[PDB]
Amino acid sequence: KRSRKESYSIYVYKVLKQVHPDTGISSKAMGIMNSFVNDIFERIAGEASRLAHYNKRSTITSREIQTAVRLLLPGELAKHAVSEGTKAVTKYTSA
Amino acid sequence: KRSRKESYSIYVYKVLKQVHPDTGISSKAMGIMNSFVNDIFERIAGEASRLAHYNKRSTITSREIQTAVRLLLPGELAKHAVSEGTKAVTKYTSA
Amino acid sequence: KPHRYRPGTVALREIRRYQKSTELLIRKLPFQRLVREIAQDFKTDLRFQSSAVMALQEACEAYLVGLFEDTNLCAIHAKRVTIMPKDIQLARRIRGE
Amino acid sequence: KPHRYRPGTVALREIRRYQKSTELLIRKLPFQRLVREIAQDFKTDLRFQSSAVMALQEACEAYLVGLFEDTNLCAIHAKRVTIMPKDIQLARRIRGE
Amino acid sequence: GKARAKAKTRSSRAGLQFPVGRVHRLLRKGNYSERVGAGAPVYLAAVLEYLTAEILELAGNAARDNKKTRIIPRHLQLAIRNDEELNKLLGRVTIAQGGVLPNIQAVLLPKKTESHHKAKG
Amino acid sequence: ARAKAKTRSSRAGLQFPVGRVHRLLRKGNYSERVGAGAPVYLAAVLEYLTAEILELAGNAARDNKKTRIIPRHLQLAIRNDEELNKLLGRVTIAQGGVLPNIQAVLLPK
Amino acid sequence: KVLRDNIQGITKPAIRRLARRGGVKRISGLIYEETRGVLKVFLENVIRDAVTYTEHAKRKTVTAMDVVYALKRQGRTLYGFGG
Amino acid sequence: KVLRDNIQGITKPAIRRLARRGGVKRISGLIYEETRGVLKVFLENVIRDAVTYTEHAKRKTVTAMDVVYALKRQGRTLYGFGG
Amino acid sequence: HAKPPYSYISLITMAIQQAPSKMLTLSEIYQWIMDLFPYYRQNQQRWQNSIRHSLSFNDCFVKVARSPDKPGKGSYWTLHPDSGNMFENGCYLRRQKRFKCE
Amino acid sequence: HAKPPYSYISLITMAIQQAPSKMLTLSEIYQWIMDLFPYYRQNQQRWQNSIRHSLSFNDCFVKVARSPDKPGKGSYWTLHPDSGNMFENGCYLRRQKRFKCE
DNA sequence: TTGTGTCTCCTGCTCTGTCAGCAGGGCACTGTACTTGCTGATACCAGGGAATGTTTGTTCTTAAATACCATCATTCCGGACGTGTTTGCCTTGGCCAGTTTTCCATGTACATGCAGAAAGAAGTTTGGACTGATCAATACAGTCCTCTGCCTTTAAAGCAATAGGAAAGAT
DNA sequence: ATCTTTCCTATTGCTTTAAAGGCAGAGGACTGTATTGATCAGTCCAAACTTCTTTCTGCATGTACATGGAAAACTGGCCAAGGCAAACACGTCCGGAATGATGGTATTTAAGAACAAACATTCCCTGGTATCAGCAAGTACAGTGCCCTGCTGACAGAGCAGGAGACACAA
Repeated sequence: KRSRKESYSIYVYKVLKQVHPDTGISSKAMGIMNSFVNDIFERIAGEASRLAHYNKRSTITSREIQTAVRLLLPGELAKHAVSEGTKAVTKYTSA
Repeated sequence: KRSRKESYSIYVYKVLKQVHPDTGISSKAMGIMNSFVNDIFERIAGEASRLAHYNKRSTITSREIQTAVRLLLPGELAKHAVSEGTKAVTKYTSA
Repeated sequence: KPHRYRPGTVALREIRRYQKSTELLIRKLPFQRLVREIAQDFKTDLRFQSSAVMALQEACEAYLVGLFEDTNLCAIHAKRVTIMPKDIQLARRIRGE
Repeated sequence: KPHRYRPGTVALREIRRYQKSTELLIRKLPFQRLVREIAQDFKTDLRFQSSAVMALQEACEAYLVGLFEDTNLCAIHAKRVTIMPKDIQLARRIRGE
Repeated sequence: GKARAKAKTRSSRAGLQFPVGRVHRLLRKGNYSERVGAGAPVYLAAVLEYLTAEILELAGNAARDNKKTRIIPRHLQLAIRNDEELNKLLGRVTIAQGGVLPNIQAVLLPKKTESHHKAKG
Repeated sequence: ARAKAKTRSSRAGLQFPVGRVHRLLRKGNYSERVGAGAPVYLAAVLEYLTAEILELAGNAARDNKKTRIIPRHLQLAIRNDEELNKLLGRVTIAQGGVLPNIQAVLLPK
Repeated sequence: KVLRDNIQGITKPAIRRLARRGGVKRISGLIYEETRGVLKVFLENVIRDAVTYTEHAKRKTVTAMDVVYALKRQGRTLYGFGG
Repeated sequence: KVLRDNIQGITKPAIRRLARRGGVKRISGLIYEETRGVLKVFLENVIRDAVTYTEHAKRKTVTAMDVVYALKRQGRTLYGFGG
Repeated sequence: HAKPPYSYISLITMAIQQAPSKMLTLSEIYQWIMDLFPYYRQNQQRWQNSIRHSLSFNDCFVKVARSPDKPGKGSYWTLHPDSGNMFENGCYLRRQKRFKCE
Repeated sequence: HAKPPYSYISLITMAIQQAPSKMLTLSEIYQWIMDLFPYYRQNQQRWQNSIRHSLSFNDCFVKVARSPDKPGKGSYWTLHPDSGNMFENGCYLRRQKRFKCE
């Protein structure tokens, strides 16, 4: 058998429908989006790991992710992203 | 006394004595050399971890370190370092 | 007498076309041959995936486009519209390459 | 008659002097005040280690020295020996800032 | 015991579309830290979803400007480079089959001369 | 009875600490597991690079009539060597200054 | 307490010395304002990251290691203080 | 089998097109040799790392993922190839 | 071998006509085409998708679901009774005025 | 026909005055001159350039542009009001005390 | 009857009409190329069925992390004073900018030749999957010695002053 | 070309503080034994790489005409180099404190470990509409012949005032 090929195409597609129900996305565009998601994930995870190592934290909490997002994202992207993350975490905690 | 803060000063000093028994080194130069050693260690370790993740392996062996050394060091500096590492590992293998 | 565009018009039209388009500008097979020849020194009898060669061509084209943009900026800084090897050398030196 | 060096000799002498030397060129106290002025915008009552201020000064001086070297190279590219703001702008643009 | 309550995905609980569980698994397998917090995957997924939404919105706007409906790499490149913050975030990134922003320096533009006769030296 | 313990650095004939390198690698979250030869190899490479840089710095110091290495000598050694300069191209050295360099066109007639 | 206009603290002779260390022979008058602006932008960029790192540790003092991390994140690694 | 003179494969019109995409209006004759040299240096730098990655995997086929890692290792992050 | 002198439309029409139930799935259509034309053994991912495009674009082919769950995967395909004589009288390559429902 | 016993200044003045709008372009001036003087139908370039010089030189003629793009391609030319009857009553070939603005 | 003022006709400087000719600015017409519409082809986005392995739920547990309090260290602030550096002014000279001239090398157009691209096929190498196994790393316990910190010591380098030599500038 | 002036460089003494050396100790590194599952070793699929062949252009090369952009030369003026004098604000020490980073212990709550359930995510069919390729029209702008509007230096020839001849007034 051939190895399973997991990806984020379905989730990116759902987000696209949420923001633009009408427009589509090409396969190469889907791959580029997956690459972008992987790159951002790696950057944020590495930043959080470095922050924890500096603070000798054995675990990565939402605060570390917030710090990484603030450090990496420039200007308004950091603020809106932080707001969205806080809203999501609050909603998760409420249930 | 305060909490112990480890540094590579003694090792660099021994190497300096080996190459230049007569000369000395300043404290600021000592700190610069320590920072250099830490930077090289971090670079090599990160490259080895990335190689292991690409190969989907859980352990980092001397082969990964050699690959990282070849990828990082330029030109003649890389091959001499590879030879030194091979010599050291060969000596250690004999126990 | 037959029509003849003045110098500059065709160059600007080409600039507009190649900035508006996205297709590759380097021929594929000679680039593959060059890649293989360069790889021969590092190792003999290697194999290459087509996607790897495409990625190499994409990266090289992007790097050259950036270098040419920097060269054009340097040439314009010297009150000149013609890029010269000095421009490329200065751009590389400033970029640390 | 009073002795006076012609223009440029003192400039070369000063260049040699400060290329041979290593000490900081920016006055410590006003630079520290500037850093504090910039710092307070993000948070009030921020403390700062002296070593942190010295490291910031070293980084700023190194960055400015590199920028000035690139500016001088760009000025020489245009057959000029005097740096101008356009030279710094070109250097920053090519460096990617 | 207590009878297993019906399962609800953490993505559904947080309201996000991206997979919280997959992100948590990736973080744990990535050796980033000895442990991974419970809220950290949620926060990271939310931030990734927001960034994806922003980029997709800009790309769709660019496509509409081009009278197209399916996003292609050209649309992504235009959206990323036109936006200042995204361009700074992805300044050193390269996109396959991309292009460049239409830009010609004013000096290179043809010299507008009031008197315009046949070309002579 | 337990025999005389020997440092892994002594077994490999290196000065740098094999044990400290291995502990840092294990504690750095680089991978789930760490090999035995990896810290030895890394310590050997680090020792070789340190020896090369120290030798060049000592040569530069002897050129400057000094006996103790200083950041100026380190910068002189690093930037004068093409390979080390390329390795440390982006690195900035505190109190290191810059090499003496004046463009030809600026020189007087 | 509050600081108002310390950007003027970067005096013209200091800028001239910095340019001279870079091998600059002749300096235009308008360089000083542009140099001040560029330095201010660079300082703001570094200090933002430094303050962010300081905030994450819940410390109110910006330490040298914070500056080193901030510079390193921008690809401007500095030795002599990472300890 | 042995290849010797592929560097000439980078044709003058190809370099012209690459410069045109960069907005170059006028091109000097000596650019082409310098362009070929710079391209060859860049290709060697990338391919050396790619070959190192392939060898460390103990494989004899260079994969696009190796190219992506090599380019990312040099700061040239690339998308659209599974990176 | 070169391509046969028959379009995908004609091939699919013949495959449906020869079926005992006058209906086939894509797997059966591929099997029939490969068996009766050696040229289509190769380029499978291309010509199978081409047959998909033919069956899906052309309204003359209309699908039928599987009632008692059958083997399951793959709904049936049937010729539209209103198609009539389209590829008949020597027009295998091209059908003049391709069939449209709307 | 020989040269008409009239200066080009007199010809321009007459052309301007006889115009319904008291203003003419260069083309209209040429057309009027050619129509009313068969002599000027030949050697067009010489006397046309002479008229150009006279219009550009004499202050008694002042140009008026055409604002809403009109037919376009040519500005109207009008007599300066202070000129008065300068060529009237038997001095066509040579005026006396030519007009100066300042 | 003789000399001279005034009217009239010829003469001659004045002044205007005409010419040749180079510079800017602007318009209409031809020509070339870019973009769009139509048509055809196609490929990939979304509904339907089966599968598998990854996520959620539940419980235990243990240690990472938070909180509280204690401690000293190290940075902020003020005060006084030294005097080196900066600011302001003045002179003037030479470097950047403007203008002009030269000329040659890049651009543009067209003609010819040729190999890159693509279809098609064949040959072939090994990347990855699977099973057996085996061994090198991790886990845990004991112990012992290598590296860090404090205190003492001495000499390499910085500060101060003087003197020798190099080199710029000038007639 | 040789003399004056300046600066850099080097030499010698004092000191100081920065680096070398001695001693205590501790916590992390070495030794020894067992588990294991992560790695190594062997075999097969196939699929994906490499290799070879035929055609058709689209591309690259070759050639020739020529203009304007690169280069050079000269002038000047105004920008900035060079130097003097005064003021102050940077720099140094001396001390207070107060702010806060870090150490020690409790506990708590958060997440790691294990197993069952499952359903969300993946793989293989399926309809249909959005995107790529080729030919043909409209739109857009480039280039340039030609013309209008400015200016400049000089020649050719009618105007009308001045002077001379003719005629009539005055003495």
